[PDB]
Amino acid sequence: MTTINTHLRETLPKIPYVKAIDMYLMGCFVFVFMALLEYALVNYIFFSQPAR
Amino acid sequence: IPCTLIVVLSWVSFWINKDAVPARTSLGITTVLTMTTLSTIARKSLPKVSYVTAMDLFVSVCFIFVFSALVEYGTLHYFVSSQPARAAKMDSYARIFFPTAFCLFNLVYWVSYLYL
Ligand SMILES: CN1C(=O)CN=C(c2ccccc2)c2cc(Cl)ccc21
Ligand SMILES: CN1C(=O)CN=C(c2ccccc2)c2cc(Cl)ccc21
Repeated sequence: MTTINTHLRETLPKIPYVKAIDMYLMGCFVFVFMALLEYALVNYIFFSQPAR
Repeated sequence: IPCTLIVVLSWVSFWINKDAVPARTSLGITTVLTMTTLSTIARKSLPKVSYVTAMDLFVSVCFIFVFSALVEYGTLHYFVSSQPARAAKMDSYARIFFPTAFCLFNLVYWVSYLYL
């Protein structure tokens, strides 16, 4: 996702506001980031109780 | 040549043992990385046309193939834990179904785009 964003971010002008495609890339990044964080949370609670 | 080579790279994951989970996952996802980078660096030759060309379709199908290989291993790792009777002969089926599907795609693609 970082490589994809970089390619599009390094091909457009330096505008201060957030675009629609930037919002879509940030949403996708937040989804993959949250998947990694849920993996961290399921790796934390696994030893205390594997049911949760 | 390089996208087809990366597809065969994703193919080599089937002959690896089904127990080494980080090996097959890392292979598949790094192959996905290589496909994305090659696709992006390859689209900078042609202009910003909005239709699909005969070059976009090829790299798109190669990405799909890599995506299907990784998702197939994912379903394999889920099914070895759920029920082993279905997941034993799935990889042996994939080992023959992926190259034949890609070869049939290549034949139909090349004839359909060299007839036009
Ligand atoms: C602008 N932006 C953010 O603020 C969230 N973190 C970044 C990031 C994090 C590490 C390296 C590069 C970029 C990111 C990643 C994407 Cl794929 C899309 C939007 C985005
Ligand atoms: C940015 N990008 C990728 O990450 C790899 N797969 C994509 C794609 C993959 C499946 C369907 C549609 C598009 C693609 C296709 C081209 Cl023609 C150029 C760059 C590119």
